Amino acid sequence: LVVDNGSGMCKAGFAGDDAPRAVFPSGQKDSYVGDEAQSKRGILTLKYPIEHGIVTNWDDMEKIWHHTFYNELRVAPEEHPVLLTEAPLNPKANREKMTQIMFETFNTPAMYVAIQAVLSLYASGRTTGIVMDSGDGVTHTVPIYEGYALPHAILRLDLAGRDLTDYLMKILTERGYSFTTTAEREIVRDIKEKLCYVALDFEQEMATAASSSSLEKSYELPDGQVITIGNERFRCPEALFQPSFLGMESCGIHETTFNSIMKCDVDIRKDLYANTVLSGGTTMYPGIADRMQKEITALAPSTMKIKIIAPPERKYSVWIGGSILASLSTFQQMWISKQEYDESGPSIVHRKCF
Amino acid sequence: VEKAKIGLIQFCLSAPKTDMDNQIVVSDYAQMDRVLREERAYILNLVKQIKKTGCNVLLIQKSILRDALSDLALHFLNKMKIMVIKDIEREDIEFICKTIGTKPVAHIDQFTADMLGSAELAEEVNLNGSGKLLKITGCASPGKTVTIVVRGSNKLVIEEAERSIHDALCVIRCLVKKRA
Amino acid sequence: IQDGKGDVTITNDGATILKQMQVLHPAARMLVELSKAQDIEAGDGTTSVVIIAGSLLDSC
Amino acid sequence: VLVLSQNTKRESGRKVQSGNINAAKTIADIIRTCLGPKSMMKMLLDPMGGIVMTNDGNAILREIQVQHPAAKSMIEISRTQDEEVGDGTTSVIILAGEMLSVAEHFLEQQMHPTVVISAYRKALDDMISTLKKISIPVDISDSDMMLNIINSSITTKAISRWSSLACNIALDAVKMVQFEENGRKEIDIKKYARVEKIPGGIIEDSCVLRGVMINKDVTHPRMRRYIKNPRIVLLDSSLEYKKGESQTDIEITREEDFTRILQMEEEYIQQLCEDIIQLKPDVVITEKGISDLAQHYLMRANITAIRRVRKTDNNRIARACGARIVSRPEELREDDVGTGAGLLEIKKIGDEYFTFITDCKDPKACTILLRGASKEILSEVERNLQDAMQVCRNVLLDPQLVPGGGASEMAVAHALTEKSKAMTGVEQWPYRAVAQALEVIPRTLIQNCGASTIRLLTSLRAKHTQENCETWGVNGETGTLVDMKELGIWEPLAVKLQTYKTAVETAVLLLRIDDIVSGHK
Amino acid sequence: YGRPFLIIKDQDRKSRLMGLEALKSHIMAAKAVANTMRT
Amino acid sequence: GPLSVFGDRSTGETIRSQNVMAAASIANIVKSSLGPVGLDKMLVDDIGDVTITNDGATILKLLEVEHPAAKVLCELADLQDKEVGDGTTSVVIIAAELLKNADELVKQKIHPTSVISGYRLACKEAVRYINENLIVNTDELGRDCLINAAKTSMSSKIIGINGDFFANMVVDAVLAIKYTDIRGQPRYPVNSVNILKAHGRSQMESMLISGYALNCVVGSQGMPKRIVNAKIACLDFSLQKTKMKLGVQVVITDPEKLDQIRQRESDITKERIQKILATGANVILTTGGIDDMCLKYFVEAGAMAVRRVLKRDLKRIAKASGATILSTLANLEGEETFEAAMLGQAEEVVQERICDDELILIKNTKARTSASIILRGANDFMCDEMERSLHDALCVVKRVLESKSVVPGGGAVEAALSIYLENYATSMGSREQLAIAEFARSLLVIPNTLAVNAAQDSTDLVAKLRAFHNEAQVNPERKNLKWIGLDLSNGKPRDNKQAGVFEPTIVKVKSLKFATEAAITILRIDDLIKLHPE
Repeated sequence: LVVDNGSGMCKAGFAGDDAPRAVFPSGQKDSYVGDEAQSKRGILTLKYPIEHGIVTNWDDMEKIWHHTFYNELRVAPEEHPVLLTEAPLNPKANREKMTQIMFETFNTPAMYVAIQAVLSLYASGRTTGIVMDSGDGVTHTVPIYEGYALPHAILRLDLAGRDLTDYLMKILTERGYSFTTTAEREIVRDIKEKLCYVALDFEQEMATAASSSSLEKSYELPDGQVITIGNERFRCPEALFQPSFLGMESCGIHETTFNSIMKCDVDIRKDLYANTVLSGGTTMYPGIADRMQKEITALAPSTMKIKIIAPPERKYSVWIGGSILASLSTFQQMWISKQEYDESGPSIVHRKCF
Repeated sequence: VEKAKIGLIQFCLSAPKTDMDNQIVVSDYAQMDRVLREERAYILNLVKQIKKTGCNVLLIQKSILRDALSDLALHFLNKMKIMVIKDIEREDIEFICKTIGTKPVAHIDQFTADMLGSAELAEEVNLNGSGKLLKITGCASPGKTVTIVVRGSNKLVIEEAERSIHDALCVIRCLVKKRA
Repeated sequence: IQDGKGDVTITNDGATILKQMQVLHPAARMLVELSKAQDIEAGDGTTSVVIIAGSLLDSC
Repeated sequence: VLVLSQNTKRESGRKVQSGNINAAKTIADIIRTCLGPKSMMKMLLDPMGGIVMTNDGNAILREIQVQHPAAKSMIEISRTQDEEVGDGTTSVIILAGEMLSVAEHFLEQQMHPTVVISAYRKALDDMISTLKKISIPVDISDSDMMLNIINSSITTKAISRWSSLACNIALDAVKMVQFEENGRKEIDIKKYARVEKIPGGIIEDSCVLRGVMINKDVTHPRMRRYIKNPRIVLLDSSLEYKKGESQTDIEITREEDFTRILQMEEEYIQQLCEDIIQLKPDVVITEKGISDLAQHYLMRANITAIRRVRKTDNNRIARACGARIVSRPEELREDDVGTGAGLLEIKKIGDEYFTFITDCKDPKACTILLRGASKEILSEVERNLQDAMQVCRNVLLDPQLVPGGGASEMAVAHALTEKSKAMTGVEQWPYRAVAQALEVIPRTLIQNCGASTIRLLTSLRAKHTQENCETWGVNGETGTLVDMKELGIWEPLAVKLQTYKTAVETAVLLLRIDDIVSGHK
Repeated sequence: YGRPFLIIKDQDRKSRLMGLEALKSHIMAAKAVANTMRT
Repeated sequence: GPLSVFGDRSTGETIRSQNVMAAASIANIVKSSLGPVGLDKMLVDDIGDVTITNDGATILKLLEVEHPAAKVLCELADLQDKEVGDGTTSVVIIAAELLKNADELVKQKIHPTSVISGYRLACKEAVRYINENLIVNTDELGRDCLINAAKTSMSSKIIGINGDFFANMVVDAVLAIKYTDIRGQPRYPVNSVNILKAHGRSQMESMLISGYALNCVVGSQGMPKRIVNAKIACLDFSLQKTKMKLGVQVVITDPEKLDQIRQRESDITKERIQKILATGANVILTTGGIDDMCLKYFVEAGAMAVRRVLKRDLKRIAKASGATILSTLANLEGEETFEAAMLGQAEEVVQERICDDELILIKNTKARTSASIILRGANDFMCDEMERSLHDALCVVKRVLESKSVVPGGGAVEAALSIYLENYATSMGSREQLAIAEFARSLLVIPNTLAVNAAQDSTDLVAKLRAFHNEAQVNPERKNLKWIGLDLSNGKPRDNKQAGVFEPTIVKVKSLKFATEAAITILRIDDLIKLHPE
């Protein structure tokens, strides 16, 4: 079972597969008998119970899980160890609650799950390096050393690409034709996914887009118009970096990353200095990498060096990490199985020791 | 439907909701009961207003952000044998109003029975498994716009015929422009 | 006229034909705009006007 | 100069048809020895990456992935036959392949598929007509003949040595899941006859329990483990304050609601458990969560609580204990408190505790105790059990029997050979052909041994002519001409009639292939 | 054709022009060379 | 100078021939798939989906065609299926050979305008002659001409051997949903007879149901599976845990109401359930989900309740049993009540098992009858083959019954029209007379394709049929010869009535109209510019 409840999707294949066989959209056999038609359409009706990186409902998840691999994946999990994903951060309460339902309705032999950041780091082929988890709705910092995520080192910041688009449309009223409707929100996001790059900085980009006006790109779109002088494009990333644009004046994300690295011992930061890979969710355009590189280089001592890593595609990265860990051939040493579930319940999960 | 008194409506039909933000707070079961009953009452009150206006066929424009149609409206109209057509374009209002005579109203109070466009026959046609349309015929109001249909074994033949007919209309527009 | 996209157009009206060629030479673009103007004015068989223009150019 | 996509590959002619027949062969050769009481075991590697040892057709083929999709087509028909009647899958496959071989001997001489298909239709018509003309009944009123049929079925299987044993282990399990509702529709649901397998133990330890056996345990030390007449109730509600589906965030303004809210939740649990305490229970099981307040309450009243159970197990227990599952503890009725279990049993079969619901009245859903030495062994025994229950069910819905081992099939070959000459027409040659193809059935049985097939074949062929001695087959362990009236081999007519129809029809349909294309969406 | 083939070796490596427009091509050069020497 | 086209222009007959080439390449590829002796073509999808198909449209639809005119012929075949549904293969062949004749003719240097006008006028004259000079009666038949039409449908199909049972089955199924549209003529709800299938035991093991069988099963074994008398309650309202409104939030400072609100979440549902269960409800059909609360209540009542019920099938069954569509219990005003005057009428409903699985089955919707067929086959692909075959047959028979007109076939119409039009075509005596002659000739392909698919001596039989029709026409003294066609059962010139081979006239008319339309469309195409791709 390489099922992985992603940000909004669940993808079911096997560890050895190159990809999951089925998707989770939240009439193949539906004209022969119709037995699974009702079950799958009912499961389809149920919604995604995960928001902002924390579980919010529990009955529906098991409701969906039952069907999703009892009617198309055709697998008995009693004869299988289990490997799912989870929301980026939760206290032990959700973990030990999910263990109860999993065992009491499936009684599967063993289990192990990990934070999505670890899966992404494995997919990129790293066991080290902090990744900027710029997820939807909210972003987080997860410095990974050797694979395990530090419970004392996770920082959470409320920035979102939705917020960037909203702030753009908060300064698109100053552009004349504002944009607020569903179609207008969609076209703002479309233009953002077309061009909101970073060259170096706000004022110097605006000068070269207004004094010489050589950064203009005419929008010949059925849903768009030539209303950008090169300002609004670059006006999306700026609030991504400088908080006071949005009106919530606080420290920069770079500050949060720098502190989350400095609080640890300097030596291990070297390894964190090594890769320092990134992740999407709110960032898709270049100019991010070198800009944040130099921006944190201002915060980084000249005696030490820093690296920036960003793969172009990270869509099944958690799935790749899961598939790799399923074949790591040492993760079974950390399986939590019936031998401990029926012995101690959820207490060992709580780490009664230390 | 034949000899129907056709009605066109352009304003919102959905549950009572202000243009500006709000939330109706319920503090016990009784308030919930009253909310349900009064929602039903308001909806049926509106539908009874339109029915009392002597309407026969309803027409609803297109909208976003709290649109203008409800299932309960369809149930009521079926209980009173009324057609409806939803989600129609904005600038086409002139065509429809001039053709049929029914005129747009954004409020029930200005909705009046005299403002019904009366067409002899409103029938739905089949294209032999290729969709169902609605042709409005025998309108009593003077329309100054006409429409014509084209069919063919493919899309390119009908494209060429459309361009040819358009250029013929241009021929005649120049002919009446000046006569030589 | 088969476009680079996944379409195709059987055509006889001159303005249309002139339009589908996405050429880069200015003279043909001038002819295209002339045909557009004629269709706006008159509308039919702009196949002729291009021939007349080219013939006058050859004569001159 | 091209016209279509370059990925097009179209081929046609007799060559591809012959390739299809050779594919039929290359399937038929894989299974040619697992037939009859004398069999030679076969092992397969599971496509998922596991191991499997079987000796029946589809179970072998269902775990086989192929190319040249005609092989997939025969895999499809194999699965259809298996889930259809549940026996003789190897028989159907080998018949189809060999009789396609025979038909190829007829196609190659300029002959058309259409006349062959007409001959096929007439042939199957005559087959079924004479089979009904030869099918004899049997009274379903004893252990003797039923166990004899079980013996004759699983003699081709590995558990033949424990046949009679298995017989009983089958028979009981059938009579105590058999249920009938609303004055009609007697039902034998194998799903309610849930199969369970336990590590260790001897082969003879296998038995069906007159009750329900489940893989659970009690949920508190205090709750006792011994009850002779269990007052069991079937709970379908989670034990916690209900959340429902409404929105949230009541507004707290004072200091006298917070602990008040906690207390009112506690009292809601109090009432919900009290309505259960009222009806004087013994044990309760639920499909959902349990609250510590509730377990404390039931502890005060000495009631037994059980955490989540599978829905299939839930339905089986509902059939067993005669209780009706309820999700409304606050709407509880005296109507459906479980009664009919012989003993509450909390033992440890192995090192994992199980609950054994022994019953005292006629149940409708069992759990089968199974003991062995490996998961492979128990899986093979499982497959044997499904064969047993399916054939027993078929006999339950068929009072007629036809001998196996190759007797009646030779007999019908002879009968249709005689019937062929009556008419006049070249179509008799393809028609009679299938009967010749039919003569494959005993060959493997002899070929499983290595005896002089020619004399046995000729002797049986002759014997089925005089005085219609149409009851003689081959004693597979001896490989010797015998009469089925004494050896004791009989199979349900459903399996072999299904074999007839399926093989003849797949022969009909595999002939229509002449043109093939590949490379498209 | 139903299937592609080639009658000419390297048939797609050699070009073929014909018709009166083909004459045009020669006549094209007929300007430049003459226009080369007219001076 | 060089054309600014920047693309690739081919001139002359080349592209013409290329269209021909296109019209060649696909045509014979599908040639082997129509007529009583058309053999199956196997198609393997790139994902390993091997398929059985014999009707032309299904054959072509999954081919990937990049040549334009070939695409045009592709949607031509698709439309030939979507309106007519028969001659599924013939039309592309007819058009292909028509293009062959036309392009050869223009290669002999004739003005395209003359031949195009010839195409139009010949289409018109051919349809006319079909209308007048082959009128026969179908009132001499009925309940048996439908059988023969089904036989002609299955001719190339997989069940052409067992038509005796199946044709009677399908004709009775047609009679079971026979409706009236304008109150004077019949009407048929196409795609309202669900044909649900199963990998059964054999073609002979499929059964027709005088009632209705869903793709649905009983929700739980707790409910009774055979209700004695059926008063049906159809619903569209979702029976899940009731949610009041998406725009309401609770604010409670008095906690006493709080718990009671938890009660409400059930009560409403529960309350309607009692109302639902007050009328002696037998079966409950809802599209919305059914949860443990309703499950327990219905078990306590013994009334069937099924969730995730579809919509169009629900409308069909409600109409069939006389039931009514319900989305709420509200009456002409705010009164939400359930009425016992509209409950669906049926004998009984059972969760019958067919092969190894169960399903809901309705028995004898009262005051009328209904049609649905359970297709049981040796596997899935051939059962889908019957699915398509019976759909096509129902299309043919509905065309027949809508316009009670039919003529015999097997080349009978082909040879008769060829003889007429060849012995005709003296009305112009001009450059178009040769056109009409080539029309009379070009219909020779249908007997040619049938003979090649049957290995018959084409020339002898075509000469015999042509001579009989010619002597009938030019000498109407023995006009009986006009009632003769070709049958491939034994290669015989026979009165195509004993075999029953009969096809609606509108079918030939419509196919001819689109064929000539596409032919003209292409014959007024002369040059192509291949613009540079993006």
